[PDB]
Amino acid sequence: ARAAFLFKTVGFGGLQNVPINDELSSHLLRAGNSPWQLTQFLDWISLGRGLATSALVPTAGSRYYQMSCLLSGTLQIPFRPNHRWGDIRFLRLVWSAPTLDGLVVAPPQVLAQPALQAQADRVYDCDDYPFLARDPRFKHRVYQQLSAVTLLNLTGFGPISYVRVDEDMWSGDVNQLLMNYFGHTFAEIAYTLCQASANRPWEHDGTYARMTQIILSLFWLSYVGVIHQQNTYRTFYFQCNRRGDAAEVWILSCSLNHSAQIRPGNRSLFVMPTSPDWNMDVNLILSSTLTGCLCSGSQLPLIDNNSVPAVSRNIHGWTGRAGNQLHGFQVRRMVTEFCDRLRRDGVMTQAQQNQIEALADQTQQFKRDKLEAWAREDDQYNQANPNSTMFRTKPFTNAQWGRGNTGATSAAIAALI
Amino acid sequence: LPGPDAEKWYSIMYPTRMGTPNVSKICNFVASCVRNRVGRFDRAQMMNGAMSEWVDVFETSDALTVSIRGRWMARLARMNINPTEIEWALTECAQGYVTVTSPYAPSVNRLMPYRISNAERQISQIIRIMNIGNNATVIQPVLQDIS
Amino acid sequence: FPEAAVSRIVVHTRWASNVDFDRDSSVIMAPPTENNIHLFKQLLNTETLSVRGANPLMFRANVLHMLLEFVLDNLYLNRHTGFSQDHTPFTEGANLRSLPGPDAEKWYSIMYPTRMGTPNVSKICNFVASCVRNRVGRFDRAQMMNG
Amino acid sequence: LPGPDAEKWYSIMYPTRMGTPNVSKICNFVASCVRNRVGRFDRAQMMNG
Amino acid sequence: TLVAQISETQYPVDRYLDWIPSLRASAATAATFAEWVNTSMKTAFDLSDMLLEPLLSGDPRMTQLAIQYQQYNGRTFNVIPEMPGSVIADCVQLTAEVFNHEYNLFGIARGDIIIGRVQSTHLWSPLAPPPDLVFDRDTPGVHIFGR
Amino acid sequence: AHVASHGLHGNEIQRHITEFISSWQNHPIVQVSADVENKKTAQLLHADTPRLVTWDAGLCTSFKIVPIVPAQVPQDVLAYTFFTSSYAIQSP
Amino acid sequence: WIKTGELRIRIEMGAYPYMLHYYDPRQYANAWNLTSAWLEEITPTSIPSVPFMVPISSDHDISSAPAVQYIISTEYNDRSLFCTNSSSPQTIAGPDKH
Amino acid sequence: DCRISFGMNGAAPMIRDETGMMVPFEGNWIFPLALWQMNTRYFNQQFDAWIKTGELRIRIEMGAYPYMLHYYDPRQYANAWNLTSAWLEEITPTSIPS
Amino acid sequence: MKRIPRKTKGKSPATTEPGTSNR
Repeated sequence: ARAAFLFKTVGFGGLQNVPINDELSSHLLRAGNSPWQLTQFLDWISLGRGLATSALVPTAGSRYYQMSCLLSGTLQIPFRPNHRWGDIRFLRLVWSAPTLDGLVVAPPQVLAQPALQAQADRVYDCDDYPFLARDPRFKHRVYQQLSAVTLLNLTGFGPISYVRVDEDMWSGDVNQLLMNYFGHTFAEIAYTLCQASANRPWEHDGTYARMTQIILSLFWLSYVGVIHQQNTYRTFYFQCNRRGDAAEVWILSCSLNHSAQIRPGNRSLFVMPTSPDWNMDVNLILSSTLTGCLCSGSQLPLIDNNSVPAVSRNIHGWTGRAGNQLHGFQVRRMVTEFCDRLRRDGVMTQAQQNQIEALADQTQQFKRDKLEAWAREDDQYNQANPNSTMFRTKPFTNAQWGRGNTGATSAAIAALI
Repeated sequence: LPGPDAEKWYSIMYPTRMGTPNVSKICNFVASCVRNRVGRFDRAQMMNGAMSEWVDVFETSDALTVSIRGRWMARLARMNINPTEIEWALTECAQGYVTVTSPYAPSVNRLMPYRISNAERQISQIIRIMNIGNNATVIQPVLQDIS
Repeated sequence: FPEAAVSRIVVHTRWASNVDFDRDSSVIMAPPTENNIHLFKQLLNTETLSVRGANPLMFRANVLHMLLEFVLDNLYLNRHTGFSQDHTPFTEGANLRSLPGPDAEKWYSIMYPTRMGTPNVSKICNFVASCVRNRVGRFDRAQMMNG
Repeated sequence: LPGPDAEKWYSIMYPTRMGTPNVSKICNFVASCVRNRVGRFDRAQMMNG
Repeated sequence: TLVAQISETQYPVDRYLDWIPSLRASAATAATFAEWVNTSMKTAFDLSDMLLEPLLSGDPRMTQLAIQYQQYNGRTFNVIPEMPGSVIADCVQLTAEVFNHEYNLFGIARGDIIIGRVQSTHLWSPLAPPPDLVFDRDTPGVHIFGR
Repeated sequence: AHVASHGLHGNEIQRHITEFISSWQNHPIVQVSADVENKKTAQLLHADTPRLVTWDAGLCTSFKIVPIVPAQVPQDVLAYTFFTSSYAIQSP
Repeated sequence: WIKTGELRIRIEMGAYPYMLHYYDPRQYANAWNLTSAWLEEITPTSIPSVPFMVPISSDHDISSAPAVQYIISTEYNDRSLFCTNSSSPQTIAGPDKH
Repeated sequence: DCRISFGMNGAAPMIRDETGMMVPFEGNWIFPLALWQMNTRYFNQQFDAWIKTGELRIRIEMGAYPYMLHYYDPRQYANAWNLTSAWLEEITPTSIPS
Repeated sequence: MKRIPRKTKGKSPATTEPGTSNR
């Protein structure tokens, strides 16, 4: 039952200002002036042919990161001690009104004076800005994004997701209600749930909070290979079209007479892709968004300080002293872990595995060449115009392309049953 | 309920509504019930407009009938498909001469019951084969009309 | 407030007034979807070449005059009319002031936002939910009285 | 009471019913009375129907 | 108080609407302006006789009334009444001060506009544009023009 | 009315079962139940298809309580009263 | 040049009356007609209300479609906007005001 | 494998690349004539608007083709859209005009 | 309420888009 609302803005990638300029920020306001609407963070494609590119927004992760920046700067305006919302500008941007309804061009009087020297890795507590503190509805409406962002800002890697398993959640007709989700794709199930979170505040142990947790659970357990067509969780299991492909498509399917034995108790952990290729994996990135919403209303276990960079330690609602640790993983590698299990349980033939792996390899290469090249395009620009430096995608290091701890977390997840 | 005099049914849908005015076997009952369990109990988080996509409510009814419709629900829900699947199906059938695309927006309460097990289709087609029963009349058309 | 996709504020002196004498110096504006050019060309815009369209150099001149009428038309004393003790759950025990004439209760809905409960999940309700119950109706009264 | 407009008499049978809407000698009285003593006070244990 | 805001007078007053374009009223122009400021007040107070008429007989762009007479020896006596406050005057200014913020509510938009093609599918309001679609004098590669 | 077929909501007639449309030519094709009376330029769905989806807005009960032997007895309380209004007592 | 070319002009005005034209976001819309007529009717004396073409906010997912505009403001001016989709839970697309 | 995914809530619509990348209706594309022919209606409907007033430029691969000339007076405005609009619109999976 | 009859017997601003021209 969450009570502390704080978020962490993004840090500079070695730049001397938030990694975003005018050209970029302006182009982000897709669905309107509100930086809080969903379609500002995720696009909606009828999937399966995926991978959306843009001149300014190369990948889906590119957008997700960019929004994180836009909010990181702008938000520092009303969060100052004087809590003024439109007296100073940030890159020629200014808030529309107290309730932070929308963003717009700074008034001449404002453009006349210097901009706000926004800093990096800041941690703020909503309850400090009056207007947010007085209206729980408003606060809730916004936090959805704020948390979703900090879940991408705690570490220099990808978007953190939350995996939990507890038979006690299935209490009530919760079971019935899920079956209505059979047949839908993960993407669909997530997008809708995320969109509908801001409608109104909900209870931390309500049919919503629970289902969203169960879905996440189901997805991941399947993604890794623990659950499958012949080892279902109460007959539920996400089936992937063709694992490894450029754009994966998972569908919540049903399978009878192969229910697995789940151990009584409550278990949970945090996961996060570490390989740059997450910027091009819509599901992984949605799964986090969803997790974000979960946080907007429920207080999850703290993330162990030792798993995150200095700057983001001891953040009241998120990171704490001794808590659960983060589990990273390379996308490619996990693919095999996935296969191995399926094959071993007799659902996949050795031959099939070989095909999938071969594809997964082909994909990784493709996705990398791109990311790596766009990266240069950026450095090339930054040198060209040092007064408006930026990043169209969260910075990544060659090291990030390794296996580092995949097997480890693979087992860890499997150990939730 | 729908129609006129919706408030006419309240009296029957919620026993607890009538107070405990007199001393009667009926009231002795009402007096025995708990106040808090009546009306809407829990609702969906997702909604179109200001209306919820689904809701749970307390009201006169019978466990048996409810339980039945419960399974009927399930059964249908399991038969769900999503347009994206249709795209693959129709497209594959075409042997690659055309390509179908079925656009759609995000929704979870879009019921499209069409998926079944081969087993079921086999059982069904055995029934078809038995129907012929050596009566040319039954086949005559299929063959012709196809040619 | 209006239940609709888009709603805006508009200037309209004494749109809800009920007076004894009519200063007749109203400043009435129309919704932004229609043309209001007429409010800014009442003055020096005499020898114009176009019906529609005002003269920019006469703007301030016109605007000032307008503000003048905005004041003149509002030079009144606020008359004290009676009230009614209300027992609607949401404004329980408050003393709502009743306007004169028929259907005084028709205006309550507009005079006191807090009266409408928080029935549904709408931007309107999110507001009402935000307001405080206790500040509505009669707040303080004179000690002296006739009758 | 029996007949039509039984609620017409309530106003006269129970002073306390009218609230304390205004500032009048009448209300000063009503204000003075206790709420709980009105209507049925005690009844027989035996009953027909 | 008003006239001094459309012409060049040495009367000390806070100017809140100087951002609204206006020429420098000539006596003739100022006069006609006055006539409205005149009639509007009369019809507001139900006056049918004189009031200011006499002041509108030549350059009403005044500062203050005063009267005097001279003696044969050249000495003169000047009487300049100490003008007190003015509710009407202040109110006009008060509302004018508010206009400087709530200007939109009155059907007026502040600033400039930019004519130029912008084809896109985004949904931002043209009344609240995104920063990189607007440019100003102190922007690179701009060209400013004159008569 | 149309876009409803894509999920986008009212910002086609339910009679429609199949809405097809080609990209290289202007000639859409829609199927309707053969039991309809207006095959106006519509194609048909002959299959003897079963009605799976059905709705009930009423009460979900199949047992009803009935009176076998009526009766009317005197009561101390006759109705609920509010100011000048008075509502009658309705039992379950 | 303005219509199909690459000329963009900022007219310095100070203050000006405005008029709104709402349109359905999911359908083509080209404001040239209005902005033409505006320019056409400017005079050494007159200057009609500036016309703006704004999208109708919506409380639900909608398809998108091209929209050609020619006139935008240079600073916030939508202050008269009271509330969008007031009777719904939230605004999904278009200007969202609470 | 080219297909089109409609836009939503303001987002832009996008057509699929040949490598499986999905781009917006702008930039420099390459279409083999046949590809357009097999989708004339759908394409003309989806792209024409962006070609005319937008920022989309397509190179249709033909190899060889018959041509026809239209001369004009240089001192007077001349817009060739009406001419090319007809061309595009009259393309068929069986024919193309000069 | 709606009603689906049985088929059996029971127990009883320019808006002219640039590509819409028909050819």
